[PDB]
Amino acid sequence: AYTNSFTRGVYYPDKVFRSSVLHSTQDLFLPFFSNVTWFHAIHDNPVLPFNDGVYFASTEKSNIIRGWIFGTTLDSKTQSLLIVNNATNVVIKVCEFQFCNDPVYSSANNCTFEYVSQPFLMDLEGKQGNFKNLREFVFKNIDGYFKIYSKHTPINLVRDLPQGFSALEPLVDLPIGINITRFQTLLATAGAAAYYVGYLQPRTFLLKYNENGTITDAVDCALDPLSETKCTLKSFTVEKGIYQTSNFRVQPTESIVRFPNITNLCPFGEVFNATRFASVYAWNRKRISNCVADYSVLYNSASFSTFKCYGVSPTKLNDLCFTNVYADSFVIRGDEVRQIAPGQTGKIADYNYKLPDDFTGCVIAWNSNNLDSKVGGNYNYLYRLFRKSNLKPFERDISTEIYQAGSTPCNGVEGFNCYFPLQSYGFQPTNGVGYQPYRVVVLSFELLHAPATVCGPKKSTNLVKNKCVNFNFNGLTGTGVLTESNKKFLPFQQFGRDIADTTDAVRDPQTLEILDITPCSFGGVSVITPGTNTSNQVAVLYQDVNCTEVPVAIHADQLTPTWRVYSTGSNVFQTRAGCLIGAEHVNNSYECDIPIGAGICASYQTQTNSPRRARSVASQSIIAYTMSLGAENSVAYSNNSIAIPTNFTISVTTEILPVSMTKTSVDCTMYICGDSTECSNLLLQYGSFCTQLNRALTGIAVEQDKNTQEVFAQVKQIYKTPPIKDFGGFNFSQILPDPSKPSKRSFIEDLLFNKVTLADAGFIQKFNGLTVLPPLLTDEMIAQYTSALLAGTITSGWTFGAGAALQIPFAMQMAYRFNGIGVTQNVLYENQKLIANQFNSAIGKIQDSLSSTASALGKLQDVVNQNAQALNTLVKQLSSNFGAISSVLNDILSRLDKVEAEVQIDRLITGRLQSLQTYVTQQLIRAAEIRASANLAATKMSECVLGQSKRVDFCGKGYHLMSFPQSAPHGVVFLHVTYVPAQEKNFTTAPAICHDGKAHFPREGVFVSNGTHWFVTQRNFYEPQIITTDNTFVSGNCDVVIGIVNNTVY
Amino acid sequence: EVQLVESGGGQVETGGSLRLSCQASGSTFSDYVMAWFRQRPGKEREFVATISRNGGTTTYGSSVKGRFTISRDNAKSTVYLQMNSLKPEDTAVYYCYAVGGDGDSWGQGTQVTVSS
Repeated sequence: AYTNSFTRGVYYPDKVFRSSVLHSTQDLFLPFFSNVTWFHAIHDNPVLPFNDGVYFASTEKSNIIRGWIFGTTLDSKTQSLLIVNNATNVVIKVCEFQFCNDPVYSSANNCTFEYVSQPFLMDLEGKQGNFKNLREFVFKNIDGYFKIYSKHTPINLVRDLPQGFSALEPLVDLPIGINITRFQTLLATAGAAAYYVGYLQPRTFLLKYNENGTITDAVDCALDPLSETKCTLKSFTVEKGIYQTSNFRVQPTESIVRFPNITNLCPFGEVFNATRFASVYAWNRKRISNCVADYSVLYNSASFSTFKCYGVSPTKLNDLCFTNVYADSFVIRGDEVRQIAPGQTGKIADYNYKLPDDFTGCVIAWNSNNLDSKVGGNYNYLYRLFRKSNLKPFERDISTEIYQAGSTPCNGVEGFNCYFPLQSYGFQPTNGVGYQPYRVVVLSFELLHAPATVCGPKKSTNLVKNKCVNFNFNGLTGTGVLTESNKKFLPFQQFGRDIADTTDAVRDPQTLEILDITPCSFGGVSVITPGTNTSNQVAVLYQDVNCTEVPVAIHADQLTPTWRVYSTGSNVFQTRAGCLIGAEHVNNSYECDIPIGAGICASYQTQTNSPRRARSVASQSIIAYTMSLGAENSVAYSNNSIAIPTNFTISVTTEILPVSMTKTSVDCTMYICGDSTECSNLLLQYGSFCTQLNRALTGIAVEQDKNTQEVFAQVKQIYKTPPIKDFGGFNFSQILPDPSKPSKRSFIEDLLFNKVTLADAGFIQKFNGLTVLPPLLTDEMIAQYTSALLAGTITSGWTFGAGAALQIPFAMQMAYRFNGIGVTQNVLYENQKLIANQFNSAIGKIQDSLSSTASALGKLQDVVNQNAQALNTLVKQLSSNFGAISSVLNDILSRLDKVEAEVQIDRLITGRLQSLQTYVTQQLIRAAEIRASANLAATKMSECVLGQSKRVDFCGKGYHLMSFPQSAPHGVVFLHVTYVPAQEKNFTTAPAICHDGKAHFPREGVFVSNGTHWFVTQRNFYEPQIITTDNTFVSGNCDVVIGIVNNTVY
Repeated sequence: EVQLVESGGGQVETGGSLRLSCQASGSTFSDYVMAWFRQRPGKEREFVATISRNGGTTTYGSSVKGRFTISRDNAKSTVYLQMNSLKPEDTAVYYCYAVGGDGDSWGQGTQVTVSS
């Protein structure tokens, strides 16, 4: 049977007791969800190929398992390997034993290695605990380093390979140098224990960790796709998210409905088929109009007895648009075919037509003693041997050179007088090699001039129309499609680009020859994973694919058999962004979630159709419907009816904004030179960039100092919270700092500075050139500033950003905040206890979230991670050789002598220089946007907290009443009050009432009606009072408007 | 329309003379160099004579050369080869060979017979 290696394939490529930070490694890694071959019974275990990687894991009830034997032939013929367990000590033998079909010491031979260590462990992990044991092994050969891993992983589900995780660290090794291909299992069998076999791959893990130096995370690349969030996405505990995976991307889609069906013509045939060509002397010279041959059909034709090409391989057929082609036709001698080469040596090669010392695309020849040679012998051609003007290349000397000097004894007139260069050539159809007339031309090309768009006269989006071979062996290394094109033409031949080097194809007068580039098959990979945590079901998106075309590298299937990797699913769908191999496309249209594209999302509930349905969509698949924000909540036409609120609701959020880097300067020289005479002198010689960069870095340093200061010096002088915390019935209980607890952060803030993932990319971390100068305001100084913040916010008024803090209550502070938002302070003087209950209870439950909601603060953590990646990609770029023999400095200083050392170190520096300048420019972009963030943080604090701004969707949604600041390591949290009326109940009104012939309108109120009477109330609070002349005004007379009615005023 | 139609050739008894004409009917004749060629039955073809482009130089054969007489006429655009001084060694079909433009130029091939 075939069982996935769900979490099997992850291990330690080398010595790393890492902790909780993100790093990648590139070695021979077993694919995830890799199907494993079972061998439980004979029905013992057939021999298998090594495949440059194999996996094993034992699931035994009791101690049975013996060792194995490794080698090419597993026989005395070839150097082999042995693995034996003595239950006392393990040994490894590289020995050559006679191959026994069934095992253990058949014949000891050539035992070059010996080793003793503790035996590889076994049972009572299988029996004593009443569970059993899963003993994973990792077998690898890289540079002969026999990479042996193991541990125990007890499980109780022996049905198949279950979930659950364990690390993998090395055991022993040998410096073999063996070429390992095949292997056997030894044990001293219809029903033997169950195990696995998983074939590995040379891949690139990223490794994340716990705090105890143990593995926790890695992913797959072009297999599992579930646990292929990538081969690098840093976590088993991924969330529901679209994760681009690998560069074997896609094949095409459908398109809009225009269609070519137009072919044109042009008489090129004479250029090669004019059965009466010119003599080799008078090499005929034609260039022709828009008409070509499918030089693939010229390549694969046996009509040409000589298909010789100087410069272009004949397998580069489609993208050939060549600017100028000069056709030069001429007869040949039977033995001159080899002599056809640019810059050759001989009589004719430079004395009848010379191709110069440069490439000549293709020169095409074939014997034609049938169409030319006659029974009397074709009799009409010549050859000029060595008695002429030496023939500069591309010269048709049609001159009759009777003499060269007319007097010299060499040729002249003395001695030889009747000599003449025009020596004629003859032959016969049946003569043999040496004088066989091959039909020979010259095809010389030009370059560097072809701006156009009509190297595409083309159309017909398709799936594909022809066999798998050579659709488009261009878009170099090639792939594509072929079909027919549709346009008219003009005298140019052979060249154009669609736009600016988008070379497409060479058009037909007869053939098919289409690209508009027929695909490089396309770009897109968008594997869906909902997370290993709450799911184990997978699907894959293929952006911009015809789903009938088996998207990835059409039915590549050169990999392990996997329903997703081996694309054959009928559970598919076609979006705008291509096929959805693991889909169950539905039209339910819930809220959007993990997105696919153009309006396709996922993540339904666990009982959509079946009990087997899970929280992840459509167990064993993934359903991706059409996106919607939901449905309508239409609002209607009120002429004067007032759906007036009598109650209201509030909620509280989290607002998260970084306010600095992890303050970092970079001594540019020390970063680069590392206090080295070589680089110190070398950079003193080289430019002044580093000085400017260090200036910029000091600027950003004092910048985050200024950001911290501005976010935490909005008030000139500090205000401690009140001693007794009994604010007009409004409990807070969580945001005031600790009165005497260590670090004096708020209870919320204690829980934050601790709940922040105290690794926080682990970044307690200066290595080289680095530094972390700590900020101006110490963490406790930020805390004290938050104290000032709450002191002003709930203790002084609208005014602690307005200078000195006052000594004023919050009962009446909230009274004046009601008073100044447009609804009188009747609200709390009625309901101070009730609004206090709502407000403080909500604020309390919000901290329950901020305690449970890890990663909901993903922006400060995100920026910590971006600086982490900044320094990390920085150091890995420091680990970029960039033109030397290695990325190290000192070795290649000493490995090579003075000139080589200095030039290689020059390259090393210049490259790492450029990398640092790119880092600092990206860091300055980040620093400008995070300056914007710091100004925005100070601005939220100021506007929303220090007073109360009118800003909308800046601190909450809508009714802005006040606001609250918080703190963090390098960012800040924020929460601010959001007020919303509710309970709409309809009530009639009117812009005017007729009474005593005058028009009556209110000052602050509206003429509300309850069905038969009319009152004046406010428009977020329905308070019934009689309409009189003390709270209203009367003026003029009833104007022209809809709604004049009775019920006069008092 | 530059297709060379050869003419003038025909039966000639030994000791006579013949005028030879050849036309690229509807296109140029003048500055194409003329070079006739004799092909003997049972033997190999042999160089006879030719002309220059300018017309001023009637560059005849290597041996005794005054036998053959050549000229160009613009007014009718064909050769005027006044053959003379026969030997029985000229019974052959000849080639117009207007080497200008396309060198080995032909398309009919006119035959002159040097009869007895």
